[PDB]
Parts: sequence; C-alpha cells; structure tokens
Amino acid sequence: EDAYHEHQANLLRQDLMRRQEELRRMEELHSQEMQKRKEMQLRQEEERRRREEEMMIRQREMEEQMRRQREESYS
Amino acid sequence: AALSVRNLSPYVSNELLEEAFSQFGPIERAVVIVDDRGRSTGKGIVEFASKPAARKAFERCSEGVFLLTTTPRPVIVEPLEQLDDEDGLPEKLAQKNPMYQKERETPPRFAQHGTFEYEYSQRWKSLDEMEKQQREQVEKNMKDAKDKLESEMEDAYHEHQANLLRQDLMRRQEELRRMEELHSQEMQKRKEMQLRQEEERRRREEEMMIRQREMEEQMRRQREESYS
Amino acid sequence: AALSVRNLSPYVSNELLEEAFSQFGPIERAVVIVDDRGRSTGKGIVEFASKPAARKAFERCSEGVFLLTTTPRPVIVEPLEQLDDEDGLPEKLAQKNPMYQKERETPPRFAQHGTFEYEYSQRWKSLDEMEKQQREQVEKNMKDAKDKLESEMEDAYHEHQANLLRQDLMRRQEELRRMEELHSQEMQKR
Amino acid sequence: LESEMEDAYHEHQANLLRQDLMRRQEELRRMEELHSQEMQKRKEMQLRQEEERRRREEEMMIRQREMEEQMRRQREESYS
Amino acid sequence: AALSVRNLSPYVSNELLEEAFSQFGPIERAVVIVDDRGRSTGKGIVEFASKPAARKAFERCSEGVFLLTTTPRPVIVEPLEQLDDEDGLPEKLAQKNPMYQKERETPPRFAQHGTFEYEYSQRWKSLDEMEKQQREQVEKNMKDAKDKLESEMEDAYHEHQANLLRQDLMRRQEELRRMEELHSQEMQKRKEMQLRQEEERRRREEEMMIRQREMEEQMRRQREESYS
Amino acid sequence: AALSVRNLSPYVSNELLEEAFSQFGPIERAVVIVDDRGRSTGKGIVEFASKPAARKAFERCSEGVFLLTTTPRPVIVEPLEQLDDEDGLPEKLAQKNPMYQKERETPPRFAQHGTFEYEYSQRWKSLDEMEKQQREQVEKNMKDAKDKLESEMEDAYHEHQANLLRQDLMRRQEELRR
Amino acid sequence: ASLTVRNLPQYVSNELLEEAFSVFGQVERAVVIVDDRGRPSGKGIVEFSGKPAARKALDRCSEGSFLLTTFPRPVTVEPMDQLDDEEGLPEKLVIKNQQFHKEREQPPRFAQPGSFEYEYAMRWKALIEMEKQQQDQVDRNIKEAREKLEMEMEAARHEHQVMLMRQDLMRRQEELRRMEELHNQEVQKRKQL
Amino acid sequence: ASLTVRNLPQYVSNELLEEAFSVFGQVERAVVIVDDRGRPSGKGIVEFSGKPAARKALDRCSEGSFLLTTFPRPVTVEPMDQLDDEEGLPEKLVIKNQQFHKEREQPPRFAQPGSFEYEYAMRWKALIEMEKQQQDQVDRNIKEAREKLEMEMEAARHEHQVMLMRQDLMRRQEELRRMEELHNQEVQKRKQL
Amino acid sequence: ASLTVRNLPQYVSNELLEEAFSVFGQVERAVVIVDDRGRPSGKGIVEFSGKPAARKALDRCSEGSFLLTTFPRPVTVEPMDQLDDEEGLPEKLVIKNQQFHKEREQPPRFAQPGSFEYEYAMRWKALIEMEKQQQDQVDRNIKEAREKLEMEMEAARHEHQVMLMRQDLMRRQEELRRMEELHNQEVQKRKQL
Amino acid sequence: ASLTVRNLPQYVSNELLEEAFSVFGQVERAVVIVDDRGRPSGKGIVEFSGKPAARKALDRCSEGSFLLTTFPRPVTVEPMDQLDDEEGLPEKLVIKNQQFHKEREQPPRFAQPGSFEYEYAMRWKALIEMEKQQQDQVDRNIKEAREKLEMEMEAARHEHQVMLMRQDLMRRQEELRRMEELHNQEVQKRKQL
Repeated sequence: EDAYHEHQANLLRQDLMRRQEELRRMEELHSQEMQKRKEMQLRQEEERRRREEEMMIRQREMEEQMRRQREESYS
Repeated sequence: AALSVRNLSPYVSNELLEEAFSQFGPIERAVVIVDDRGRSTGKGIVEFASKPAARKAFERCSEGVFLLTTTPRPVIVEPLEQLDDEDGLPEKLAQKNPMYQKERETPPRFAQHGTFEYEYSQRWKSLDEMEKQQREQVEKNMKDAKDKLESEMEDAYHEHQANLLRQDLMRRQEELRRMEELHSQEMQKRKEMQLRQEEERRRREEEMMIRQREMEEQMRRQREESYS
Repeated sequence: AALSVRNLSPYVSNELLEEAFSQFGPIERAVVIVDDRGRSTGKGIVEFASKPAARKAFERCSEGVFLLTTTPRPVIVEPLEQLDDEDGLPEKLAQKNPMYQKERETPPRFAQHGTFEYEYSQRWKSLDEMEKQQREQVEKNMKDAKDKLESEMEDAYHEHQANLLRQDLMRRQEELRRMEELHSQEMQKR
Repeated sequence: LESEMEDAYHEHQANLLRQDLMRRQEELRRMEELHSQEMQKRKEMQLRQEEERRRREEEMMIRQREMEEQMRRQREESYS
Repeated sequence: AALSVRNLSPYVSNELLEEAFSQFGPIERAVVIVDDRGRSTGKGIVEFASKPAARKAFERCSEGVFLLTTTPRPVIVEPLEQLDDEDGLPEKLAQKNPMYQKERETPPRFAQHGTFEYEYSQRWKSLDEMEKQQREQVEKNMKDAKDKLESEMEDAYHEHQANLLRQDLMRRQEELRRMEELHSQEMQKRKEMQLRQEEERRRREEEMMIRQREMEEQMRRQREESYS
Repeated sequence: AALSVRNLSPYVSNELLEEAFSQFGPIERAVVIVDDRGRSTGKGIVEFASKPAARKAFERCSEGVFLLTTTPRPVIVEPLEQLDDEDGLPEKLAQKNPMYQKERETPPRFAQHGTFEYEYSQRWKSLDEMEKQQREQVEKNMKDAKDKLESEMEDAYHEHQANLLRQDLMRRQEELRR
Repeated sequence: ASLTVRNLPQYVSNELLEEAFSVFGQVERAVVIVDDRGRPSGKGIVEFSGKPAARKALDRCSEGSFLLTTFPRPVTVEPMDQLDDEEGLPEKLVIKNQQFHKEREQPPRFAQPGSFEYEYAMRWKALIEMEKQQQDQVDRNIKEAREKLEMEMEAARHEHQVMLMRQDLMRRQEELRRMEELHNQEVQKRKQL
Repeated sequence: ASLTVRNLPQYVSNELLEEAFSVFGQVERAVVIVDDRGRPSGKGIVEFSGKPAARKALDRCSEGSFLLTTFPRPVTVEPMDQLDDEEGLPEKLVIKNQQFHKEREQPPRFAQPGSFEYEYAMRWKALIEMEKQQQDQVDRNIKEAREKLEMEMEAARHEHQVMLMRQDLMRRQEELRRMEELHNQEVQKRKQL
Repeated sequence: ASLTVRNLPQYVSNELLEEAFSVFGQVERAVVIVDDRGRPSGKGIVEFSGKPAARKALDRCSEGSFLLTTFPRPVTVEPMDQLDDEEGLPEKLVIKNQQFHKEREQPPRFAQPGSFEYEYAMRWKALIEMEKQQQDQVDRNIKEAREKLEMEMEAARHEHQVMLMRQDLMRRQEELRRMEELHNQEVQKRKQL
Repeated sequence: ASLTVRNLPQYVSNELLEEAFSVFGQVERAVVIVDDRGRPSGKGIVEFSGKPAARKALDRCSEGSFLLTTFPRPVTVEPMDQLDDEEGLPEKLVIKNQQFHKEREQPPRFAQPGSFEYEYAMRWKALIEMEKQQQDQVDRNIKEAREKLEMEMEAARHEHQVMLMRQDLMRRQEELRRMEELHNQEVQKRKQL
C-alpha cells in the first residue's frame, strides 16, 4: 500500500512544482508590466506638472498686467 | 464811527449784537432801538470806537451775509444819518436869507373858509392822505411777505436736504455703474482665459491618453508574442 | 372832393347843405348821414364837383365861421377819409408777405383754459374794456358840455345886448358931457 | 330945493356907486386878459414838452425793438 | 426639416406652435411631447415643410429672441435628432465585424461571486451610481434655479418701471432747469434795459421841470413889471 | 560634511550611531534627536571631520542597505538642510525690496467681522484645516503600515527558513536520483 | 344780422374772417375794411345769414376770447351800426314843426366878426377842439398800452411755459412716489402671509 | 404830550414853531430837526407841558389846516413815537424762554455759500431790496406830485383872485340894481299920494 | 411591461437582446436604438409580456449585474418613460383656468431689445446655457472615468488571475500537508499497536 | 514658553513678529527661520516671557485670524516642539533590558544580497519611498490649492467691495425714503390741526 501512497504523493508533488513555476512566471511577468506602467505614469505626471507651472506663471503675468491696467485707469 | 443795523430778530440783545460786530473792531456800545413797551423795534445802531473798523464792517457786510441767530435773517448795514432834536435851526442862520423875513408877514393861522389858502390847503391834504395810503400799502405788502417767508422755513430746509441726498445718491449710482461694468469686463476676460486653458488641457490629456493606449496595445502584442 | 362836414343841427337837410357850400363851387352830392331810424347822426358829407373848389370851401370854413341854423353851431369841416366797403383785403395780396403763411398755420380758436393764450387773451380783454370805459367817459363829458352850452343860449345873448347898450349909453353920456361943458363955456363968455 | 333934496342925494350916491362899479369893471377886465395871456403861454410850453416827451418815448420804443429782435435772433441761433 | 423646441410653457398647444412658427415657413406637424399622464414635458418637435424654412427659423430664434407666453419664456431651439425605434441594429451588419462573434462566444450571464467579471462589474456599477447621482444633483440644482428665477417675476418688472420713470424725470428736470435759467437771463437783461430807460426818463423830466420853473419865474417878473 | 539620518529603532544610541559611521571615517560627534520625555524621535545627525567621507557615506547608502539593530530596519541618509534659529532676516535686507514699506502700511490686526479680510481668512483657514486632515491621514496610513510590517516579523523569517530547507531537500533529491 | 369785429390782427383776409366766423354759422359775406393804400383798418364787417346765429356769435365772442391766429390777441365783437347815407333827410320826412320855423329864421351865412354869433361860435369851436384833444389823448393812451402789452409777450409766454413744465414735473414726481409706495406696501403685506 | 409836525415850510425856526403852537398851550421846547450840514429835514418836534394841550393841538391841526407862513402848505401833525436808545434791552429783561434757546443754537456767523442758510438769506435780502425799491418809488411819486402842485400855485391863486373879483362885482351890481329900483318905487309911491 | 437598458456594449444586436433577455420571459420585442448613420446610441427598449415579469427582470438586473458579453460591463436596466408624441395637447384637454387667460394676454412675439422682456429673456438664456455647460461637464467626467476604467481592465484581469492562482496553490499545498500528516499519524498508530 | 508661527507672509522681518506678537505678552525674541541662501523658510519661532501669555496667544490666534500685513493670510501658531541635538541619549540613559540585548545581536553591518535581511529591508525601503511620494503628493496638492487661492484674491476683493457699496447704497436709499415719508406725514399732521 505504501507504493501507491508514494506514487500519488509524488505525482501531486510534480503537479505542485509545475504550477508553482507557472505562478512565479506570471508573477515576474506582471511585475515587469507594472514597472513599465508606473514609469510611464511618472513621466506623464511630470509633464503635466511642468505644463501646469508654465500655465500658472502665464496666468500670473496676465493678472499683473491687468492690475497695472486697472491702476492706470483709476488715475 | 457808526452804522445803521436793521432787520434783526426781536430776541437779539445789546450784548449779542456787540459780540457779533466785535469781529470787525471794538464796540464801546451798540444799542438796539426799543419802543415804549420794551419790544425790540428790529433796528440798531453800532458805535465803533474807531473809524476803520466801522468802514470795514460795512465793506464786509455789503457783499457778505452776516447773521445773528439760527433763523437766517441777514443783517443789513447802512451809514447812520446824523439828526439833531435839541439844537435845530435858530433865527441867526434863518434870517440871513432875505426871503425869510419877507416870508413871515402873515401870522400863523388856520386859513379861513372861502379864502384861497383854505382852497389850496385841501389840495395839500388830499396829497398827504394819498401818501399815507401809499405808505400803508407798502407796510401791509411787507407784513404779508414776511409772514409768508416765515411759512416756508420747514419746506425749504426739507427740500434742500432732499436735494443734497438725491445728489449724493446719484453720485453713488454713477460710481456703482462704473464699478459694475469694470468688474464685468474683469470677469469676462478671465472667463475667456479659463476656457482657453481648459481647451489646451483637454487636448493635452487626449494626446496623453492615446499615447498610453498605444503603449497598452503594443504591450498586449508583446504578451501574446511571449505566450506563443 | 369830399369834406367831412359835421356838428350839424338836427334840422339840416339835403338841399340846405347843397346850397350852403354851393357858394364855394358846384355840388354833385351832399347828404346828412342817418342811422337806421333815419334821424340825423349830427354829421354829413359833401362831395364837390371840382376838387380845388372843395379845398377853397375847406379853408373858408376853417379860418372862417360858417353857420347853417339860427342856433350858433359852427360847421366843422375836415377832409373825408376813404375806406373800401365791398372790396376787402384779398388773400392773394396777403399771401405776398412771407409771415402771413407762418401765421395762418394755427386755426382760429377760443384758446384753452389754463393755456398761455387764454391768460393773454384775458389781459387783452381787460385792456379793451378799459378803452371802452374811457371812450364812454369822453362821450359823457362832451354830452354834458354840449348840454351846458345849450342852456346858456339866452344868458349870453342878453349879456351881449346889455353890454352893447351900455357902450352906446356911455358914448352918449360922453357926448352930453362935451356938449354941456362947451355950452356952459360959450354962455359964460357972453 | 326942499322937494329935491332926497332926489339929489340919491342921484349923488347912485353916481358914486356907478363910477365905483365902472372902475371895478375895468380892473376885472385887465385881470382877466392878463390871466388869459398867462394860461395861453403856459399851454404853449405844455404842448411843446408833450411833443418832446412823445418823441423821446418813440425813440426808446424803437431802441427796445432793436434789442428784442436781436435777442430773439440770438435765441434762435442758440436753439440751432 | 425637423426642429426641436424646449423650455415650452405648460399651457402651449399644437396650434400655438404652428401659428408662432408659421411666420418662418409652413408647418406640417408641430407636436408637444407629453408623458403617460399627458402633461406637458416642456419640450416639443416642429416639422417644417421645407428645410430652408426650418433652418431660417433656427437661426432667427438663435440670435434673435422668441417668446410665446406672457411670462418671458424664451424658447430655445436645437436641430432634432433621428433615432430608429421600430427597427434595431441588423445582426447581419453586426456580424460584419470579425470579432463580434469572438465576443459573443460567452453567453450573457449574471457573473459569479468570485470571478473577475463580478468584481469589475461591481466597479462599473459604482461608476453608474456616481453618474446617476451627478445627474440628479444637476437636475435639482436647476429646479432650484428655475423656482428662484420665477420668484422675481415682479421685482425686476418694478425695478425696470422705476428706472424708466426715474430717467424720464431726470431728463425733464434737466430741461426745466435749462429753460428756467435761460428765462432768468432774459429777465435780467429786460430789467437792465428798463432801468436805463427809467433813468433817462427821470433825467429829462427833471430838465423839463427846470425849464418850466424858469419860465414861471420870468413870467412872474413880467407880471410884476406890467402891474407897476 | 553633515548627514541627516532617520528610520532607526529607538534603542540605537549616540555610541552605536557614531560607531556605525566610523567605517565611513572619523566621527567627532553623531547625535540623535530626542523629545523632552527622553523618547527618541528616530532622527539622528552625523557630522564628519572630512567632506569626502560624508559624501561617500551617502553614495554607499544610496544603493546599499545598512543595518544597526537586530531588527532588519534600514538606515536612510540624505544631506542635512541648514536652518538658522538665531539670526533671522534683518530690516536692512527686508527694505531692499521697494514694496516692503508699502506692504507694511497696515498694522498687524485681527480683521473685523463682515470685512473682506475676515471673509477671505475663513477660506484660508479652511484650506489649512484640510491640509491638516490630509497630513494626519498620511501619518495614520504610515502608522498602520508600520504595525503590519512589525506583525510579519516571525512569518516572513519562518517562511524563508522553510523555503531554504525545501530547496535544500529538492537538490538533495535531485542529486540522489542521478 | 350784421356784426362788426374789431382789433383785427395785422395779417388778415376777408376769407380769414369767413373761415373763422363760419363756425357760428353760415356767413353771406365778411369784408375787412380797407383804406386807399391797402393797409387794413383793423376792423371788419360780418353779415351772417340769420339773426339767431348772429346773437350766438355775439355772446360767444363776448364771453369767450375768439383768437384768430398765432398772435394771441382776441377780436372784440359788437353789433354793426347801420348808418344810412341813401335817403339822408327828405324834406317831407322832417316834422317841419315850430322849432323848424324857429331854427330857419335866418338862412346859412358867415358870422360877422365881433358880434354875438361869432363869439358864441368861437365858444363852440373851442368846445369841439377840446373834444378832439380828449379823443387824441385816449388814442395815445391806448397806443402806449398796446405797445407795452406787445412788449410783455415773450416774458409772459416763457413764464407760463416754465410754470407748466414745473407743474408737470411735480405731478410726475408725485405719481412716481405714489406708485413706488403702493408697490412697497403691496409686497410688504404679501411677504408677511 | 409830545407831538411831531411834518412837511414844514422852506424857511422855519425854533421860534416859529414855538410861537405858532403856543395857541394850544405852553410849549416846553420846539425844535426843527436839522441834518449835519445845516438844512432843515422837513420835520419838527413839539413838546407841550400837559396831555390836554397835546390832544387839543393834534385834533385841531388834524381837522384844520395850520398855516404858519405865507406859503400855503399846512403842516401835518402826528403824535411822537418815543424811541429809546439808552437802555436798549439787556438780557435780564428778556424772558429767555425755550424760544430764545431755539434762537440761541448757533453763533452769529456768515452763511457758507451754497448752504441752506445762504439761500434763505438771499431770499430775505432780495425781499429787503425790493422793499427799498418800493419805498423809493413811493417817495418819487410823492415828490413829483408835490412839484406839480407847487407850480400850480400862481395859476390857482390868480384864478381865485379873478373869481372873487367877479363875485363881489356881481354882488355890487345887484346892490345897485335893488337900491335903484327900490328908490324909484318909493318916490313913485310918494308922488302918487 | 416596459424596460429600457443602458450602458450597452459596443458590439451588440437586437437579436442578442431577444436571446439574452429571453431568460426573464418571452421577449415580445427588443430594439438596440440606432441613429440614422448606424452607430449604436448605447440604449435599448425591452418590452416583455407581463408586469410581474418586467418588474422581476428589473430588480434582478438591479440587485445583480446582468453581464452581456466577455467585456465585463453590466447593463443598467430602468423602466421606460413612455413619452407620447401623437395627441400633443388638444384645446379641450387644457384646464382653461384663469391662469390660462393670464398666460394668453399677449400673443407669441419677439422681445424688443432694451426692454424688460428682452433683459429677462437674456437672463433665461444665460440659465439655459448654464444647463448646457453643467451637463457637458457631467458628460466629460463620466467619459474620463469610463475611459480610465477601460484601460485598467487588463491590469485588473492579470492581477486577478495571479491572485486566484496563488490561492489555488496555497489550498493545494495545505491539502498535501494535511493528508500527509493524516497518513503519517495513521501508520504510526497502526505500527504502535 | 515658545511657539512656532507658520505661513508667514512673503516679506517679513525679525522685528515684525515681535511687534505683532507683543499684544499677547512680553516676547523675548522673535526669529524668522532662514536658510543658508538667506531667504525666509516660511516658518518663525517666538518665545514668550510666561506660560499664560503663550496660552493667550495660542487661543486668540487659533480662534481668530491674526493678519500681520496688508496681504490677507492669517498665520498658524502651534507649540514649538523642543528638539535637542546636544544630549540625544548615551548608554547610561538606556535601560539595558532584555529588549536591549535582543536588539543587539549583530554589529552595524550591511545585509548581503540574497539573505533574509536584504529582502525584508527592501520591503522597508519600498515603504519609505511610498511614504515620500505620498508626502510629496500632499505637498503639491496644498501648493496647488494655495496658488489657486492667491489668484482669486483680487476678484473676491472686488466683488466684496461691490457688495458692500451696493448694500450701504440701499441702506442710504431706505434712509432717504424713510426721512421723506416721515417729513410728509408730520407736515400733513401739523397742517391738519
């Protein structure tokens, strides 16, 4: 009876090894995928930040000129 | 140094008048003419201690508007007339002119009915009565005019205050309209800027979005290549 | 050749006027103006045949004194004025003046109460009433003067007769004094 | 002479009265004619001064005509 | 040649739309959309006979302002959209796309507790609930705005009337002041002229009086000579 | 040559912190930051007698991992920002700005209810309060992650030992089969 | 049924009178009295069709102020004086009474200077000259008064214009205030419910 | 018991006044008010020693026409208004009631131009100026009437002389007539018997 | 027996709705609403046979997530709002109340610029433009959220696959350990006896 | 007795703080924290001469809005956390319990790659980096909100000015109407009696 016990345990064991290999392959591939996604997200957010700061300084320049115009008009 | 002051309230006294005209110079005594009953006649004479102060008071009040009381009754000044009631015209000056002695042959009389003097004295009496009527007419015309001008004390003041407040309100309305239109253009150009900002952000995000999707499609392609 | 003869007595007539001024030239018409009832207005008109003769009559009654009636009423003479009665002012000649049109644009009316035109019309009416009362005053004054002068017909005549008799009386008394003094002297010298 | 005393006295007094009345008539006539000359030469100057007054007023009226027409013209010009 | 009209009053009908929009062209059918209870939805569709009439109505109601009811209810116009209702999408046309069959390989299902479809569908349902609450918020917000703007029906009316009357009064007051001051100047000039005329009259009246007095004196001299 | 240090267990003191960075060079003084109560704030400052040692310490701990205490908690080093607490900004440099004077024309106040300044300070206070809430949320998230990592001390080590033993047994079996 | 009109404006026509007085009824003819040169005399003749219309025109113009044009002066209306110069005095018409015999004792003739007739005629001539002087004085008084009244035209017109404008402005201001206060109390009583 | 005589003749004196009015009583003193330069003011002051004298003089010279010179110009006599310019009126005599306090709210000061005080004081000053104009107009009217009646003196005097001469001349003529007729009737009666 | 289905997938057909929604009953008709060009509008019309069947399909799709295709997007199901466009509004159906006449005082017309009507209509136009802006904002927000979710699809799917595989291997390892322990204890207790 | 002030205005000076915070007590010195380059750090430290003064300053500046410049930005005050870098803690202050020795099992040494130390400390450093990115995200969020508020300063100020002037204009108009109507009422009442 021990021969069948060993046979069944061993067969389940190679099944578990193969499925563990599939799991780790999926894990590493998905980690690479997330890394690339995060890198593009960071680059993308940096571009948005830069354009926003330029946009804000342009609006500030407009506001300063507009204040100067009102100062001239009041006088 | 004297000036004739009239048109003054029946409540202004000697002291009030002397303080009011002390501005132009010194007052030894200024007196308001008073009848027998004690009521103020509305007239007064101011006796400046100096000639220049007396002349300056008239100079200023001629075009200026001086007052003595809350009720705005202006004081009007005139040079005082000097009349004597104790030493009038005696003989010595009178009889120098040759006509005076020739003019006193007839004793003082009452005329007599039927003579010419009594026929002419009536023509003089009629003229005197006409003058009396013409003077009473002006006196009543001024009594009623002053009583009327007293009636509009309240109405004129109220109308002046209302006109001042209406002018103030109109100025505030003009200022408010100018502020409103200026702030309206302030908001309008800011809104236009905000819309151009949003359009630029929208196009940037759309191009970004298609870039990310292109990565996604390539990345799926790499996945299916690896699977095979 | 028309002269405004007036102050006529109420008994004057067509023939009387015609012959009275006939002495100064021929007459073609002379009529005494009457009212509706036919009574004399007190006036008259004379139309001479020759205009210079009308002038002669005018002066001769101007400095001279002309009486028509026993009562001493002088005949005042003035030149007659001419007024057109059946040919008025034509609108065609009225239209020549530029301002007639700019006046006519407003129709005739009675004004309106409270309007400036109404108040001004009231002032004009007051002035017209004052003029009427002044004319009545003058007419009454002259009626009274005429009546007073008519009352003194006989007093003046009697005074004149007495005065002329007194002048004759004193003249005769002077003659009497002269003759008597001369006679006394002449019989003295004898 | 006895019967004529009263008549002679009456004639005397009447003659004195008549001659007195005569001198009064003469003096009154002189006074009246002098007063008539006085009134006449007063009326003459009255009429002359009335003529001058009338021409003065006519002059003032036409001056006011010029002033008023000019003023209305100025009003019309200011309206336009 | 169909046009969509909304913001309609709850009292409008078919013939009113026909008559109002007849001015811009012929109307074949203009119907006010109603619900199950038949009440007005506030929207409507007009089917102009000719496309040029419908389009010109569109621009004229766009740049211009239309009203149809006493309450100022401007009717906004947008072109109508065509949507097939009795006939759907032909599955033969759907089958043209190669991967439509690839998508249909899974039959429609409720998903299962635990599978990926269930969780990600829960995410979609959360998004749908958020969208629905946003739409409800906008609808309630405008409901409030409409109810408010209906509340100042009379306030703006009164304010406009009062402003018009105040402007008219101000204009009339300015005109009155201008005329009054010009007339005051006229009166001043007339008074000056009258004063000069009166002074001249007084002067020459005095001169005539002097001449008359001289004549009287010479006259008395003449009569004194004559009496002597 | 001063390097700022944090992420240290409280028990590491001045002498271990100065001994640890002694491998980087001379250590005149390395002091930790401590609150009033005596509990360590987990921040330490190390000052170096030489600049290159201080820079190469940062270079080495940028990529490597460095451990002081039995618990495998790394040490994070970054350049220390210089702040002054005794000499602020004087009036002289303050007024070099032309609009510094016209900025001070209004004295320090407390605003008044209904005025614009009070209406705007409310918005500023709301912004500050929301900032405080966000910072508090981040700190709470960090505290919870700290707790979660600390609970996984034994499980991770046990799983690692079991995994090492399992590969050892697998390679023994592979050798025996051959 | 004649009727005379006076104080006519300086620009008139007989057609103007016909149009103006046609209001009171049909006029057979109206004529403005014109002298030789052509200047209007300032008077007129109106001959209406019937007596009652003439009476209505007379009393209407007496109580009213029938203006004719822009120049605001009414026309005084009086009955025309029927003066006849056709018959004059026929001798058969005269009474020929005792006064006629009394007043025809002497034929017409001049007055002998320095007699009773001449002096009394001097008295009458002086009286008539006094009458003419009085009439001329009245005419001069009326001329001066009418010129002054002409002078007060623009002053009075502008004063009345300003009075009308001020009264109208006061009325409009009162109406504005009355409307505003009515609306105010209306909304106050509405909002409390 | 003090009166005031007015319209005095051209040439007057204190003694003329105290002789003319001594008929009504004893005159304490009578003065002719003179301006500074030395010309009579056309006014006087008569002070009697009792009330009945004043009443009698006022009544008589008001119903009669008191001439005191050859110039026929009667003097108008009116009672004197006693004006006091020594005591004036001190505050202590004034009641100083709430009316005074309402009057006593502002200092005596100029009216600021453009304010309510300035406008209302302008109205008062215009009223006073037109009062002065009216008084001067009345004075000028009376002056021209007086100058008119002064020149009509000789005309009226001579006319009255002529009328009186004619009247007593007519009376004398009537006396002559009645005396003559009565004497003739008497002598005819005496001769008839 | 009506129902409308929203958020439909891109690649669907009306035969698909008839097939899919046949689970809840006998589909008498089902239409994918399509525009004139042919692109789907994203809505639908489901018409069942019985009201309890319609309501139970409604609440089944509400409580559940009725998924149509491999694309894991459920479809929201709502009761169809039956809008009628045939009868419109007949004259007789309107209440014809006093409000009706109040709303018919003025005929349909344009607002005259510079008046109250024009200004108030301008304010209403601003309000409707605010409607348009806010609805567009909501549409854009939902668009971007949906788009982001459409990308996160594949990341979520792979995360779920790897998580399920990890849980499966954990369960299988635990089962192996438990069964080996049971076998060892059983053989030990067998050999002990 | 020290407090920290944050959110300082753009241009501040050392003496500005001590003359602004003196209204709460006698401050000892007020320093504005400054970096090496010389720009303000945006933080300031003030210490008071007594605890009650510090408590008053804290409460008043927390409940109110302590502006100290024309720029409307209130300053935030918090207790100054006493941090000392002189003592730290030597060995003697360490309790040296069993925890001390269990924590001291290895010297300060790096973790060899591939050992359990390395993979656990890598998780730790990943946590640290996630902390840093979260803090940076919060900082940038606050910076964006602050910059948004700074831009909206002028528009909010102008709208507030408009609101204030419209409000007191309305109150002036109401005062005018009330005064006018009460004056009309009182004049009518006084003329009635």
